[PDB]
Order: sequence, then structure tokens, then C-alpha cells
Amino acid sequence: DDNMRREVQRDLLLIKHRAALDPKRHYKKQRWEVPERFAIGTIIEDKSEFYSSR
Amino acid sequence: NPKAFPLADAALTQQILDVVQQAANLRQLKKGANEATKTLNRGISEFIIMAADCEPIEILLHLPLLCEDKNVPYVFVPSRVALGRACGVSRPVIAASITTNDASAIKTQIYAVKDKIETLL
Amino acid sequence: GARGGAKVVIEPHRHAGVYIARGKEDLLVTKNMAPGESVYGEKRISVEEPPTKVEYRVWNPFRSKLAAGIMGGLDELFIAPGKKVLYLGAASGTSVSHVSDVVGPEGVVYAVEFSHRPGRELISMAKKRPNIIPIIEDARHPQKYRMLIGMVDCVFADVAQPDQARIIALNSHMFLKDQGGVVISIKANCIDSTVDAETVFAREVQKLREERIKPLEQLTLEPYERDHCIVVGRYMRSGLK
Amino acid sequence: SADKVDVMIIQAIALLDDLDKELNTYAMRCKEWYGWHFPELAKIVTDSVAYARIILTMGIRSKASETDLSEILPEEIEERVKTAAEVSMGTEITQTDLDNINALAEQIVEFAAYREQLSNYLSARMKAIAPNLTQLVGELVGARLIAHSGSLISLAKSPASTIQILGAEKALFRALKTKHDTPKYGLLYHASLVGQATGKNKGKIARVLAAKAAVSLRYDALAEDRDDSGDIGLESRAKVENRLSQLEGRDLRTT
Amino acid sequence: PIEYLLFEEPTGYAVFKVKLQQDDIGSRLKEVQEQINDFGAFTKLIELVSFAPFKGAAEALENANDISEGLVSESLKAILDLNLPKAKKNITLAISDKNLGPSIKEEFPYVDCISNELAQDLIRGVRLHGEKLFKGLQSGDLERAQLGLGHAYSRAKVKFSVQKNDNHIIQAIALLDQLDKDINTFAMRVKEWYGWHFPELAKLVPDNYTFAKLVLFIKDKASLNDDSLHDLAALLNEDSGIAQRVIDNARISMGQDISETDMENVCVFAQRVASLADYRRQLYDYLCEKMHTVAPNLSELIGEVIGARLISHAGSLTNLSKQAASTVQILGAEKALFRKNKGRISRYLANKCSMASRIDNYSEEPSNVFGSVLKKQVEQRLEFY
RNA sequence: GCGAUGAUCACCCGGGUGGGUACAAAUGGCAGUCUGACAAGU
RNA sequence: GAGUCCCAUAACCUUUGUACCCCAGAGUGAGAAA
Repeated sequence: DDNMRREVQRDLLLIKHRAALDPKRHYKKQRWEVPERFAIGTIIEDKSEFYSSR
Repeated sequence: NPKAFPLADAALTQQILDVVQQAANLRQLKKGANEATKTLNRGISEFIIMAADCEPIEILLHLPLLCEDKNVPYVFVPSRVALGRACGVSRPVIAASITTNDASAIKTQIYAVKDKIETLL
Repeated sequence: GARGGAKVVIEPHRHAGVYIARGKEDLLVTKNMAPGESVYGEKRISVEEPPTKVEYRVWNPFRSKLAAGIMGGLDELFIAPGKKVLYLGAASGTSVSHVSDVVGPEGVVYAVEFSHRPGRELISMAKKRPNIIPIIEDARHPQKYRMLIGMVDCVFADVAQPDQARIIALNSHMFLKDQGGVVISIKANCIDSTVDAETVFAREVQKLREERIKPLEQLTLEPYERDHCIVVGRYMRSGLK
Repeated sequence: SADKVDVMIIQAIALLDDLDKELNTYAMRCKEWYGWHFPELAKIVTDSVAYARIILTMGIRSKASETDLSEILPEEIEERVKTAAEVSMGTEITQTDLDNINALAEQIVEFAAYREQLSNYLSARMKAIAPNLTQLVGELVGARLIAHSGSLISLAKSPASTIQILGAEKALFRALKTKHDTPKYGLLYHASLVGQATGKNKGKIARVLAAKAAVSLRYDALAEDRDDSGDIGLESRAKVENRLSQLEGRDLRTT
Repeated sequence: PIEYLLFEEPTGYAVFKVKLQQDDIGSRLKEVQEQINDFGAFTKLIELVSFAPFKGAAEALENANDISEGLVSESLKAILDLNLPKAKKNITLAISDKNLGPSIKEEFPYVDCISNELAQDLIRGVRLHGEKLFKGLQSGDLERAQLGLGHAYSRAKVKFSVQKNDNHIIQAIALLDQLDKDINTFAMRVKEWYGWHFPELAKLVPDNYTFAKLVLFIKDKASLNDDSLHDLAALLNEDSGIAQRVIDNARISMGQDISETDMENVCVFAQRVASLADYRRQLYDYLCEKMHTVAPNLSELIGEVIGARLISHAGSLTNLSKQAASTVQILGAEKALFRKNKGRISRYLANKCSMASRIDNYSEEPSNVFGSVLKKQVEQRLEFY
């Protein structure tokens, strides 16, 4: 929606500049202009991953 | 027809076990069904040896389903007591796995037996 | 890395029907046909849309070779929404389920498998996915199941046999459309362990040209797999020149 | 009087919302569980109560050939489920399974049978505790307005503006603090009169209807000798309709 | 020299007549390949002369297996007999399968089967256009029959069965706990509604299911008779003495009398809670029986309800079996299904539980002999620690 | 009379505090119920 | 004049009650007892 909720706006601005978040990561080079169709989602872990990745 | 299938002959079984004992000395052998299940999941298994006289066999029949899906050869040996003796441990072993290592000193023998199991299957 | 409650941004991939989930890490994801369950325990992403809760599945390259193909950057995939696909060597729903996701409800997938132990699992997954036709039959003899397959826009073959070049040809002649796609996953150990990997790939490509399949592209799947390459070709019945 | 307690209204509406959820999940559970035997039904017949009745009339696909489902489904839909029956992918089930799935289906129709009974009871209650309000806004919206305030008296002591926007505090009270425009419908958007309006007239009718709602509501709560007739609401309803017709009669476009 | 063409379709068999024969020497030329794709050119080659749909789904599967093995079904014998002229010189029939050829020849000595590339090419055309060539003849829909036949053909070879099936267990558990929640929720509401009319009873009879049944009897507290006292005394027991208290306290309470219509719902609503508890008791027994049939070894080791929850957590019995011993332990570690010395027994039970699942999943008719001995082995471990 | 069908691996005074996981309730908190005289026709 | 349409029929935090926990997780993999 054109409302472009600031919470969503800051999220995408935190992915355009993700190289500086952590000094040990150093991702590939890419631009990532904001796409005109995208969605925000939450990962759902497997029940077998209760200790590992939850 | 039988659930334990295919079953290696006397000529092949001695060859298989001879690989098992050397893999044990070189720390390239995983012993037991639970270990063998992990190796298939991680994709580090060369092939799986199983005991056809396990009481009951059904407690190791999950391995063939894993073994085929990952295209890992598998074979049954008639005896679990003999298989345990080859592994280098003091108890019977119903299932074992040969870990993958291209730098192993026994690479040729593992690949030789691996070919026979593929033909046998 | 990609823990449970972490939020992610889902955006479309260059290939239709495939999506990317950004964040601290990037994940290749496809939309779920049967929401609320995982077929091989993959991570899933849930999105609220107006509100209905859509669900996405993570595609693990180390488990499915086709996913490794996307990561390496295959230029052309003939698997796309609304296209019939013939999947040879469907061991289980590890990769067919993801292929079923891409084609959409409109498309279909004919999963072909030989061994019965995985077949029972292939049927079980198939019931949840209406657009999958499971064929528990030997792919070396396409005639046995000719009743069960119509024309297919693309053929994907992951069969690990030394004589796969014959399997791909016979199935392509019967069912693949003219100008249709062919995607093959080649494992050099399986075909000829004596000779190096590159020769087998060079040898395998030659057979396809003999069989009236024009190879468009070959990609190696490292670092995900060693000794593998995916060759994408077009079935040019008219002429390969 | 035993017939003039509003606490039955607040519980009845609260129970009704709970029922709509639980009846949904049971309907869902039947669709996967019986859909195992015959997965094509859910796509064809979407209504939950209808779906349960199909199981009741025919237990197994084999019965689909001879069983007649006309009272449940129209002709064109009803033959589709027959055609799907013979070609379907699902597995056959034992009688022990069928009795259990059959028992679940009876719960679906039983709840739907009781759900409409609760709606009728709420209508009778709403027509006895605040008859004027029901005539104007309606029973269902009327009940919710009472339940939101917690009591009939408390709603009566509220001005017309609050009653307009009773069900949209989050949008309203977000808007006030951030200096943006405020909502204009609230809970009344589901009133029948507002639905009839269109365009910007919906906001105007919401204001007019809410103002008359307070008048009809206060007469309901504070009248010592109220007759259970709703006359004040009925005359109030006439005024709102007259405002609606004149408001809608105007055309912005030049003629 | 091709004159007739036989095509096998999931709806039925179709026979065609080849009006014109395509060039043999130039078969690989781009032009003769392109006409196969174009419908305008293809119609000039072949025409439909007959189409015999299958009687039913069962017939289709029988012919699907017969076609798979290169055998001639009674239906195929009929259509060829009706169409192919009797024939020194032999009528030529184009078939896809070389294995099917000898079977046809034995039945019909006067027909010669051709399956060379020329025949294969025409078959490719027929498969390509499908229903377009049938000129509106009722072939149903070629895709829906294809889907149905495929599951039928596949499961026949695998010998899939309902006895192995455990999805029924998964559904029951998700419903059983849902019933438990809804019985409690509505039963709580029944207390509130009848609480207004006579609040003191909700204190007297804490057991909700007892309370619901008793409310069905004492609809109006004003009704108090010694005969009624005995009747409600029959409900549950007078050991608690509630039978006397309710009679006394009903005479003397602040409960506010409510309308008959509202009374009508408290009994009707309480009836619904009563039915659900009755259904929940039935469903729980159904689950108990099914586990004994499906997973006798797992059910005996830990229990019917617990094992079913473990199966649902894995998502299926097969998923549980394939998992390693360590994974099974954390599978029930969120609800403490298996629960330092306390931890050791939990881990030990996990291994045995994993062993029990394997026996259940890969046995056509699992027996409970191995599950019992597995349990006794745990008991000896239990005593030791 | 063992075992790969799996060995091994917070605080304070018997009592009390600290931290964690699943559910339920709260007339507990966030938390504060919009503006107010013109508008429509000739 | 004025965002129902980010479920105020709700989310989050706090308190209480109940039932369990204070070990690792793609857990490890040949010791234990004397």
C-alpha cells in the first residue's frame, strides 16, 4: 500500500545496507532497489529444530 | 521377496568384512543403526552394511529407504555376531557405515567392494 | 542464521514461480501448494495477506540439485507456472514437491520412479498435491506408461543410471513437445568412474546432439555438489543447425 | 422483570462469536479427515453444513451412484460429486472409521441447528430489552453496541459521537495522537442503513443514524414505563430513511 | 503402407484411418516434422473412424495393466475386430508398442503391426492434439482421467493398503484435544448462565459434567419435592451430601429467576456440552482401538494417547521411524512426553520408542509381542536406577 | 551375573529464594472515546 | 468535515493459579562396574 508504514520502510532500509551491520559478514555486491511487489513474513521452524533453530 | 534383501554370498561377505575391519582401524567406520542413520542424513556414507539375522529385522529396515533415496549402496551380511567381530567392538552390530574419505589408505578396496554391491543390487 | 521467529522480506526471483527471502541471509523459497505441513522438514515462511495466511517453503540446494542450479544462475528454466513437467528419477517429494510448487495448480507434474519403497512415500506426498501424477514404473521403458502421460512442456531427468542418455531420448520422443525443454542432472561417478568428470560431461553432451536435443547450456553445481553438472537443452525436432 | 436483563445480551453475543469459530474448525477437521476418503468434495461444495450433510446421506463413494443428494445440492453440482466418486484418488475406509466421521458430521449440523436458535433467541431478547434500538440499527449490531459498553445504561450515558465510532478505537486513537484524520464508521458500518448508502454518504448517514440511535437508546434505558413496541425507533427510522433518500437523490455530476 | 492407427487413451481406445502416408525418405526433413505440429496439415493425414470409451474406472485400470504388459484386453479385441477389414496381403496397423504386436497377431492373423519411426511420428501427432482430433466425440477430459488412472495404476504395483494407514490417528488427536477445550469452554458458560438463576449450585457440584446433567433436571430451583430429591440423589451419590444441600439451599437463595426462553437455552446449551462429552468419550475409544491396530508396539510401550501425539509431532509414522534416536527424544521434549537419573530413563525410553516405531511401520500386520518385551526391558532398567 | 538392539557426559537458611516451558483469568497497565451550524434547491 | 478495512471480537507487558524444567542438539559415540 502507498501508506508505506515506516516500520516497513526502515526494514527495507536495513536490508539495502546490511553489509555494515556485522563486521564479519561481508556479503556479495548488489544494489537491491526496492521492488514494487514484496511481502514480510516470519519463519516457522520445524518441531525437530526446537533446541537448534528456534 | 524377503525383507532382508539383497543378501551377500559367502565369497562376498568375507570381502565386505575385511573392509570393515580396516575401516575400524582407520577410524572410518561408524557402528550401529543410529550412527548409520546420521551418516546417510549428512551425506557422508559410502555404503551401509546390515545384518540379516537381526532379531527382529524390522528395527533396521529404515536404512534401505534412506539408502536408496540418497543413492547409497547397501547390502546384508548373514551374521550380526560375525559383523560385530569385524567392526572391532565386543558386542554384535546390526548395521554399520563406511564414512566417505577420498584421502583414505583403503580407498581402492572400498571402491572395489562398492562396485560389487552395486552389481549385486 | 535463519532462526524461528526472524522476519524476512519475500520478493520475486527472475524465474517465474520462484521467490527470494532476504534478510541477514538469503533463501530460495517457493509458494506452498499444501500449506501447514513440510514434506521433508524444511523451514517454512508464513505471510499474512488480505486476512488469509499464505505459506512458503524453503528450498535447500544441498538436498535438491535443481535448487543448486538456480543458485549458480541457470539462464533458462523451462519449468514455469502453467507448464506440464515430466520428472524422471523422482526418488521422493524432496524435489518434486518443489517442482510441483513452481508449476502452480494449473500445471501438472508426472513423477516417475522405479523402486517401490520410495514410491509409497511418493504416492503419499502426491495425495496432498493434486497436480502430481505418480508413476511407479521403470523409466527405461516409456511405453509401459504411455496411457498416463500426455504432452509435456519440459523434461527434467535426475535418474542416476549409466544409460540415462537412452532414457532421456525415449521419453523425449514420446512426450516432449517440439521446441520443448530438457534438463538433465549428470553425476560423473555413476556414468563412468574410470575417466575424469569433464570427459563424461563432454561425452554426455554428444549423445544429446545425436538424439536431436540441442544443448543450450551446461552449469556445474559446486560448491553444493562435487562432480555434477546440469545441462539445459531444447528439443529441436526440425533441425539442430 | 425477568425479560429485561441485559446481562443475557452480553453473554449471548459473546457466545455467538465463540460458536462461529468452533463450528469453523470442526468443519475444517471434517474436510481433511473425510477428504482423505474423497478429497474432491471440498473444491466442489464449499458450504460447511452442506458438506457435512453429504457425508450423512452417503457414507462412502460407492453409495454415490444410487444415493440421491437433490435436497442438498443443485442438479449441476450434484452430478459432479457423482462423477468424482468413481475416479477419485482417496482410500476406502472401514465402518469403524465411518461411524466416527459420521458422528463428527452430526455435530456440524447440530451446531448449525443450534447456532440459528441462538440468533433467534438474541433477536427475541434484543426486541424485549431495547425494542427501539432494534428497529433502527438492527438486532445484531444492536447487541454488539450494548456489549461493547458493558451495559445498556453506560451506552445511554454516551453521546452520539462515541456511538458512531464505538468499534474503531484503535484507528481513532492512533489518529488523534499523530494529528491525522479520524475514522467515521466504527461498529455501525454493518448497519443495514449504512450499507444502502454509497460514496461519501456513508459517513453522513453514520452521523445521522448514530444521533438517532442515542435517542432511541436512551428511551430504551431510562424510560420507566416503556411499551415494548419500538414506536420511538420506528418514527426515528423514518427520519433517517428520509434523510437517506434526499442525500442520495443529489447528483454531483452536472446534468 | 500404414492404413490404420491404434491409440490408447485413458478414456478408451481410438482407431484412425491414414488417408495419406507421409514421406519416408524425407522423414527427418524439417518440413515433414513441422506438419506434425500444425493441425491444418495433420488432419489431411489421418481421420478418426471409431472410439470405444471404457465402461468404468475399473475397466480402465484392467486395460491399463493389460496395455502395460503388452496383452490384448477383451475391449481391444472388440474394437479392432469391428474396424479392421478381413485380409497374400495383410491390413497394416500402426501401434506404439513393439511388445503389443505379437499379441495382436496371435488374435488377428490377418493384421500386420508397424512400430517404426514413421508410425511413432503419427502417434506423436495424435498425442499432441488429443481431443482436437475427435471432432467433438465425448472423450470426457483427457487430463482428469489421466490423474485418476495414475494413482490407481501406481498404488496397484506398490500394494498400498488402508491397514498401514495412520493419518486417522493424526486427525483424532487434533480433534480429541479440541473437544476437550470446547467441552470445558461451553461447560464454563453453562455454569455462568445457570449461575445467575441459582449461583450456589456452581459451588456445590464442581464437576462440570455432573453439573450439566444436574441442571438438565433441576431447571427451576422452585421445583423441590422429596421424590425429586431422591431423583437428584440418584444422580451421583449422597456421600457428598449435595442432594440435601441443594434442596435446602434452593428454598433459600438470592438466585434471580430468569425467563423460560432463557431457561430453554441453558438446558439446550447444557445438552450440547453433554453430547460433546459423549462424543469425546467415543472418539477416545476409537483412537485407542486404532493405535492397537496401527502401532501396537508403540502404543503398548508408552500408551495409546502418548504415542499418537508422538506420531502427530513427527507428522507420520514413517517420519517417526526414519528419525534417529536423538531426534525422537527432542520430538516429545516440548510436552515432556518421555518424562539426572530421571533424564537417563527418558533417553533410554526414547531409544526403545524409536525401535518400536520401526517395527510398526515396516510390518504389514504388526504384532505386540516385541513391544511387550521392549517394555519389560525398560522396567528392569527402571528398577535398576 | 552390563553395553553399538547404545556405556559416558543457580542462590540462601530437611526448609526457603532465583530463573525457564504450556495453559487459564484479571472491574491489572499501555488506555485517552471525533469536530459542532450550516447544507441542498430556484 | 472526518483512515471500518494494522481483527479494542485484538496485540503486547505485569500479577495470580495450575502442570512440568534447571544436560548438550543435525547432541556426542565405547565405555561402565570393580
